[PDB]
Amino acid sequence: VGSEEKILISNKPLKFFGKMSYVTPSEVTLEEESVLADINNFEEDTEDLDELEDIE
Amino acid sequence: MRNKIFISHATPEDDDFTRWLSLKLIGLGYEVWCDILFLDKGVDFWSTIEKEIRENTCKFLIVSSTAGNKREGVLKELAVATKVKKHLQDDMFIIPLAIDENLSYDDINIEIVRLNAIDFKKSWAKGLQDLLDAFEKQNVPKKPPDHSKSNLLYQQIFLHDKQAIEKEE
Amino acid sequence: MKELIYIEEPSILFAHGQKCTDPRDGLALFGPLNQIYGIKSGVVGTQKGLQIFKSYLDKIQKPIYNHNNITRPMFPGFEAVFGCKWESQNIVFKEITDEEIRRYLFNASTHKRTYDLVTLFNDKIITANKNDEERVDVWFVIVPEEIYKYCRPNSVLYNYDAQFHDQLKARLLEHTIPTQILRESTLAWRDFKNTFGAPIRDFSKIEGHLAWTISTAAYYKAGGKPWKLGDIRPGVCYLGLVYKKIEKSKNPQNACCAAQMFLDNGDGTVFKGEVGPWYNPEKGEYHLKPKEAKALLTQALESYKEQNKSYPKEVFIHARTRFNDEEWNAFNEVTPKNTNLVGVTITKSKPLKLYKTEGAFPIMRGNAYIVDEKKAFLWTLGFVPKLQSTLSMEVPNPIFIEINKGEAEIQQVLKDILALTKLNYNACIYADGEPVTLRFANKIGEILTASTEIKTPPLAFKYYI
Repeated sequence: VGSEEKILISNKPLKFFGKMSYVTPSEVTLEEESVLADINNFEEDTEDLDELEDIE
Repeated sequence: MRNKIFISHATPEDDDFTRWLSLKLIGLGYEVWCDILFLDKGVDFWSTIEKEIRENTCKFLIVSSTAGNKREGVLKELAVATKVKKHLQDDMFIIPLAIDENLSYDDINIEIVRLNAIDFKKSWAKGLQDLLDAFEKQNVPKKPPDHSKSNLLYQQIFLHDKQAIEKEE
Repeated sequence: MKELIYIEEPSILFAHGQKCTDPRDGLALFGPLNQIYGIKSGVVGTQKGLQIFKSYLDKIQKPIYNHNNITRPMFPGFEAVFGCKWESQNIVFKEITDEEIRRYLFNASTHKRTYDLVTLFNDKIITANKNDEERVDVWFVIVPEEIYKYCRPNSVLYNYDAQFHDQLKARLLEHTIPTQILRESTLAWRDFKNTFGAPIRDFSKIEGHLAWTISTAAYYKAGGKPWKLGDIRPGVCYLGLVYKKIEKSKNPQNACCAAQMFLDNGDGTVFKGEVGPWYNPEKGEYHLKPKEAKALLTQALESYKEQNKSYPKEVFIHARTRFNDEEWNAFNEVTPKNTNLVGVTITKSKPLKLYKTEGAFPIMRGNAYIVDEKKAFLWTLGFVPKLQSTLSMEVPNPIFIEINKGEAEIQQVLKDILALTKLNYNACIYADGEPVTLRFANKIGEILTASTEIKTPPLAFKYYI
């Protein structure tokens, strides 16, 4: 910002710690979140077909 | 005095239906015994089933599912239910429950063959209705309906690992 | 050093005065608060759509399962979950000839095709319910997939809207008929595949959610109330105010504002806010001139008086834009001295992505970040332990709330909008980011903007969702 004056931005972000929290299960719930991605896929869609056929 | 309703079913392929039926029974007034909400980890299993079957079980409910007719445990519970129904000399002790259409009527175990298995396949509301009216026409002692006990049980067991905890994160 | 305060997960009432947190499990365990005697389904479409709908309804009659009940619970059957009866008999069916579809296909511009098809469905429904003696509570429009695909607004071979269901509900609004449009591929995905040979509308694992949503929409449009809110104070009125703008060409959009109102239950009484030719689309700052502001406030107060007989003690206003001084001054003097008026703005464009140090888990839903007395954050999206999954996708993003005018507790409005986020009816999800007063806002604005020719829309909700 200046030939003599420089502005320092920290490279680590500001942290927030939470009083309440949750349990930590196994990795199956991330697979179920991928199934939730599929939920958002198969719920609704709009003008997907032409770009889908353009990708091959 | 015996008033408890025993439900015999396979696990874990019949968790949801047994849970729903037990919750509806316990909220409707009848006292229901099921291994989902009573038989938990760290305790002995078989002695409690035998004692409650031949001491305080008034009606026996066996699920004649596809996997509920070949497991050893359900067959053994059916055998002791047959023994206690022979001792009690009541043919209405065992009320079979059929929930799967893919299991034909001729492939069931034998104690379900003689008794007409209840209908729970295409729908559940009328099945519960005929189970209820058969119960009250068989004169099972009852308590007034209250879902508060059902609500307390549902908050007790089915919310043990699915709740937020008080830890620093 | 600031922390993130916690707001408890709000509760929804159920049958026999029972309190739960999940709508699906609470419905499966208890059911609706009020019972209806029975519904009668009506269908319009081809005979292929008729048999597809019949197959899907009898499948819904059976108890259908999913992968696991932890996230997506199983469907115990419509009768066992609602206490109402669904049957494949006494169903009124009206056929649409595919030859007429072929005749309408070869038109040049798809807009007139959309208009003629929409009007054909509309007057078919009007003729059907104006002659048939059999009452039809909900009409099921089974639109074909190729109609939804090849007759899109930008498909390549003014107040009327190019969207099918928008115009459908807009021109069906003037006769009080609860209708619900069903896409064919949604309930005919078994025989529907893509060009590669796969179902792009796949529900090989997730059809239980489809059954849940369809069943609860059918019960809600019938007339019965599935669930309501637990605690509502004696004299608090929510006013979710729409501030969605259309892009209506040289026609003066100005302010296409509408308003939702929750007072004692989940009942929404939407009264049509004015089109208001003042402040032409060059002036689109949503600054309500005093006469329309006091008219809308009088509408809300009269609805509250009709439904409650008592003057409300506090008015909650939900919107998404900033509020200027003169609009609130117009909002003030009409209100009595005893009541209180407060305005809340909800926005998404503010970025705040809270990440997690260890593991691969998102922010648990319910965290509240308070910046000042006025401004605050609420994490309505993310992980919820009752689901054992995240409702959000990738990283959740919160809704930046800010009270403009009036004195109120910030945690009070935080928990109140958290309770308001649970009342979604068209989709039986656990919760959504925007509150349902703002979730229904854009859709009901799209419904109302598709037909200027009406003057007194019904204030119910069955003819909208």
